[PDB]
Amino acid sequence: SHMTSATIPGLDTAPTNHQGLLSWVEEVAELTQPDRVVFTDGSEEEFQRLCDQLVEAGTFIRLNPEKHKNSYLALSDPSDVARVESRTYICSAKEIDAGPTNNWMDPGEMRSIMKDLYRGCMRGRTMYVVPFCMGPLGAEDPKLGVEITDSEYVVVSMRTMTRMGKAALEKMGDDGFFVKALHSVGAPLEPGQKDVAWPCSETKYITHFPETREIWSYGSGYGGNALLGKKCYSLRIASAMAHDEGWLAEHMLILKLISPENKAYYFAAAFPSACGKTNLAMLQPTIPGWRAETLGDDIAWMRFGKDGRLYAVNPEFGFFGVAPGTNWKSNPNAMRTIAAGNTVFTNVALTDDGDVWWEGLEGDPQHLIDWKGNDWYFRETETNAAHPNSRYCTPMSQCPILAPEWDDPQGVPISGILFGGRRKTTVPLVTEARDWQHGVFIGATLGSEQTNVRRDPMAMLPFLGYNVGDYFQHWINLGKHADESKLPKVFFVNWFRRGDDGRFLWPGFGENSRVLKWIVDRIEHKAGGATTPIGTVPAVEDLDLDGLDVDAADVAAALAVDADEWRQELPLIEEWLQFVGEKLPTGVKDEFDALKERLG
Ligand SMILES: [Mn+2]
Repeated sequence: SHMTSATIPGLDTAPTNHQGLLSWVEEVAELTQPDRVVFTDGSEEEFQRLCDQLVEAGTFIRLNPEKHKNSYLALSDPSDVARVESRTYICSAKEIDAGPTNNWMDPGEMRSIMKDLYRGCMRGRTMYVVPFCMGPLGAEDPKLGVEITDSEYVVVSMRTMTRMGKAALEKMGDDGFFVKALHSVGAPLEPGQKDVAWPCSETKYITHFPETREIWSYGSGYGGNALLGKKCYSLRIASAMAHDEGWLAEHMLILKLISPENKAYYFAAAFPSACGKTNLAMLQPTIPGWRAETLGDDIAWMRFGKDGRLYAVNPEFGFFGVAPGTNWKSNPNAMRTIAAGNTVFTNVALTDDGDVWWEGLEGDPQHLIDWKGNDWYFRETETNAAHPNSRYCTPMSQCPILAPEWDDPQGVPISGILFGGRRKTTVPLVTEARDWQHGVFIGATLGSEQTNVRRDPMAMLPFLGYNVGDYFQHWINLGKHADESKLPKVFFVNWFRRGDDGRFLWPGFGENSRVLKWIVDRIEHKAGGATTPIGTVPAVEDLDLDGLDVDAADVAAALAVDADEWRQELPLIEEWLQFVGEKLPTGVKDEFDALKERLG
């Protein structure tokens, strides 16, 4: 029954221009034994064809086209609802090169385990070969990939999340380099066996081989486990490339802010989860003459341009956002983007009229079907209607405030890099770094509230493709060798400081634009601030609070730098720097010492 690649259907009609790709596809098909092989072209006719099959398989139902044209709801297996960090591996030749923020295993051992799993794993299934491009195709060195997958769901979402298909394949030419990304849901089928809507396995690996730029995923069909451009390529493999090639692959939103001068400023901002970064990516300023547009709300790739400035590009093509919490009052621009359809929803609730719902959304629906397919009732059912990690997957191009520069292969010049976290105490509403190296330290020690303070350096804690210490050194190296006058200024923002009584000291949301105005003015040298031990921090009088009904004492409190509180912060930072291990750069330890000395 085992078939040689040459006789596997679809391989006789395979594209032959690129021999390395073809040989690789043949090797893989020979191992996994799919029923047939399909090279995807990313066309609209292909998209509707795959969707028809997804509807037939029960993976998708078609949402009411009158509310979301060309849109679908998928409900997953309850065991497969999120990225699985403990099953995610960086398999560098040496463990130290994975480092303490990563899960390591010897690459020889990992390959032996996974190749065993892959043997015959696609029996009964179509194997798709999915070419794609991370970033605009017109780029200089475009980052190409090919995902092999046995998941039709994966193919369709990859079409939205990356520039997938014909164009990317042609960009590969006849011998062009590309990231080899392999994926299987690990649910082989017998001939004639009825499949399930959402195949997956209890056994999962999301493995990265940094030296060869390869990704091997098995067992999950969900999000960042299976859409291999999303985190695997965009951050983990890309950070390794960026390390070797002198650029930065980062977990940052990209915001375009326009002043009453009609001058545009571009910012890259890194937050961990639970800091409302999507709200910031799609900011609507509350002060006259200021406007904002978005270039992305997840990944930014930054590279020096001819003029010595850092330019950011969004390597992705779609939004893959967390649904719950998204609503008209807090994020009308996200809702408008979703309203235009072409969206795949995963694990949200279904309304009686074929619309969708999730916790946080307006409407008070009286009855819903929940993410497990069961009846749900307003003010009665005690389980969430949508899964807390449910998703919408939507084209970026239909966002109403998308900046026209979004698809420019050169990217946009970055004036400011922002780091942020949630802190009840200690950390001011906004701080500017003293210089680049201080800024690196500010990013490297990014703290955010956990169940107590979790350190999530540059918001990259679960996403680095190599040693966190070397990563800090890389940041240090890029600044050292740059024109200092051209580097982005670095800031730390905390929208979430609280009074002792638990009040929010800063109203946030749209009012965050007032902080961004200060940031713009600082960049233009048009604003002052206090020189504190932790950096430059504005006083209330430095901020534009005009038109804002707020207690000035609350804003002063949000901006305070208390030396006692920061002396208590020091051993927390010190413990983290020790955890960074032997690769902790001296330049980062220097900034710790300098901060400790300035505090006294
Ligand atoms: Mn993310």
